[PDB]
Amino acid sequence: HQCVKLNDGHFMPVLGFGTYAPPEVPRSKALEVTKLAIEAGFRHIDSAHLYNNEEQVGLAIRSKIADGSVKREDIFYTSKLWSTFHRPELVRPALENSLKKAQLDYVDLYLIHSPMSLKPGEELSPTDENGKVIFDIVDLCTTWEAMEKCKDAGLAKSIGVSNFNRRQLEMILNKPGLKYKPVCNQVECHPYFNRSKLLDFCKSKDIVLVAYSALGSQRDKRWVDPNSPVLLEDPVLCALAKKHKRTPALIALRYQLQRGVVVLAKSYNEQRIRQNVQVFEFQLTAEDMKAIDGLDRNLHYFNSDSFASHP
Ligand SMILES: NC(=O)c1ccc[n+]([C@@H]2O[C@H](COP(=O)([O-])OP(=O)(O)OC[C@H]3O[C@@H](n4cnc5c(N)ncnc54)[C@H](OP(=O)(O)O)[C@@H]3O)[C@@H](O)[C@H]2O)c1
Ligand SMILES: Cc1oc(CN(C)C(=O)CCc2nc(C3CC3)no2)cc1C(=O)O
Repeated sequence: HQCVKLNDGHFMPVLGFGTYAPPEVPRSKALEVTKLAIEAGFRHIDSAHLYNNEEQVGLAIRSKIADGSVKREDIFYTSKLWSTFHRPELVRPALENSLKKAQLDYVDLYLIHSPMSLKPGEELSPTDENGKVIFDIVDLCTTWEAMEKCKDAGLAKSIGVSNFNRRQLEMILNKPGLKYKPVCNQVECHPYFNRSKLLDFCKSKDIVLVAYSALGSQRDKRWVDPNSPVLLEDPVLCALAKKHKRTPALIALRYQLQRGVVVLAKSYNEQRIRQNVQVFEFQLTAEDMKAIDGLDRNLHYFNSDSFASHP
């Protein structure tokens, strides 16, 4: 197991547990699998207001504190500001609401979930008469200032962003009077979309890149074309899993660790959850890393359609 030091001095475990499940999955499952993830050795847990599970993820964390398995300081908990709450006066109340649902006094990391802003309101996915998502226009530098106040208040130990491109990161990094840089940029990253350019940019600014859909996404029918390639069926990943006596998923997770990327892995299955912690047990060679680097195909499992159809 291991951690990376963030640019604000805090530490982030390099393997994180992804908690999103689609709305057809009962919320009782998020509670159960987050306990399993902690039992298996995960200490970084990634949630969000969008996921409609912070109450269950927080109950799981509290349960594993109460049974003496971990202390609160051993757990790195992430939440995210949803895009209906970008207007600066909504940022601290959104964080306080997440804290009240999770029954936590602070989050380890609070992220701007997306640079695209949506109409303020109670709906996650506000839509007009024609079924189109209603966007909003917000100066994200003001959103960032409100996030910095949340860190100064102690409600978030660290603050960062998600789904930002280089230009959007530069807008923050170049803001006059910037007090805290983002510690991370959590973005889609896997061998079919390896983000090498953004990764080199983030390294030059001491910003950690955190990979999501590192196992190729849940292929949710709302947004993923069934005809897109299945990452875990890739022949290179399969050959490398055979060389190492591992699985394609483990190859995909270890790839990110060796290139300096913090990696998330969602699983709601006890055996796969426990399997993913084995990413610390083996190593890819430089040749194996070059082969995986050759898989890049600019394939995005997440695009603009992923803002719609959240009930
Ligand atoms: N906008 C954002 O910031 C953003 C976007 C997307 C995701 N995320 C975060 O990143 C997390 C992970 O991304 P993701 O939800 O797209 O899923 P993922 O980590 O790419 O995983 C995809 C699927 O892999 C399967 N899996 C896991 N371990 C496996 C193993 N050892 N062997 C075979 N299959 C395995 C899981 O199925 P089973 O459950 O059946 O095991 C999972 O549904 C999310 O849950 C969320 O926390 C953030
Ligand atoms: C279940 C779920 O859905 C989402 C979708 N969102 C809000 C994103 O920002 C994804 C990336 C994205 N890029 C774009 C540009 C329009 C091309 N549109 O969307 C995140 C999660 C999660 O697990 O966090």
